[PDB]
Amino acid sequence: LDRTTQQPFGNGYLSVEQANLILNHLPLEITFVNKDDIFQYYNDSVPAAEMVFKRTPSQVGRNVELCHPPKVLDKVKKVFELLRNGQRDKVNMWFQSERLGKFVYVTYAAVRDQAGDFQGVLEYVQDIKPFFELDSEF
Amino acid sequence: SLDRTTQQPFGNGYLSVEQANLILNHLPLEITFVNKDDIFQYYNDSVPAAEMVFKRTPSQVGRNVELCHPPKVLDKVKKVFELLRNGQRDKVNMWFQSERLGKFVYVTYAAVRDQAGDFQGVLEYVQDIKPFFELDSE
Repeated sequence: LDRTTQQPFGNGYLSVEQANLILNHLPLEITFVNKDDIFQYYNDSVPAAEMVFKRTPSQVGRNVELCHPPKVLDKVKKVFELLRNGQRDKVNMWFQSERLGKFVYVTYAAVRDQAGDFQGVLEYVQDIKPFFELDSEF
Repeated sequence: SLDRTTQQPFGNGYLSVEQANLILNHLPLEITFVNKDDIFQYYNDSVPAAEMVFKRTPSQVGRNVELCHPPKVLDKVKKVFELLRNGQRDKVNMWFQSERLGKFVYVTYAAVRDQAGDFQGVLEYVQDIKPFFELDSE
């Protein structure tokens, strides 16, 4: 079976089954938009009810501009352009989500191959609030 | 069969193996995976070998975890693996200052389970959280 067969990944091996589990057990909302600006993928780690940014099956396969409110589309294009052109490797944003009780840290990162060429945009969203609560008497 | 560059389901959409591998390498985490047979299978390629918080080498891949740590580190690693496998906790976290690396390191060991709740191995991911301490002000 193709999904259970061990394949080279990073510095060792994983099957597709294991690589998928790994992506689904990281504490991040992960999305990937390919070099044609097509929204291809998001992981399955954070429960839907706790997602900062709504992603739905319907968005998969569509151009990225459908993942973001229209009023904000100019800012989305500027980010994708800067990553694509090599002006930036990452663009970051942070804000408090009152509804979720999360301190949101957003990264858009250019995905580049070893030759340094553009292969798409990886977005990952993390709750960093716990990192401000490490020192606890409880 | 399926080659490494053809799209296949991952998460809530699609990735090729090449793309899933690129994503794992672009995340801001040093990742290692040990399977349910205690074999250290995999670590990502996310920082140069000489700059890793927890050095791993290709020589260690395919080896039982008991060969991948000195005796004193290993006893603690074993107790962590037991807690995770028995479903007592889903995660174990540790953190410490690394003046060597200019990093404040946050370590997570996580149980990797499928949707049935069955044990698939242990996922370790290491992050530098020092950069987040600046965002206290905002």
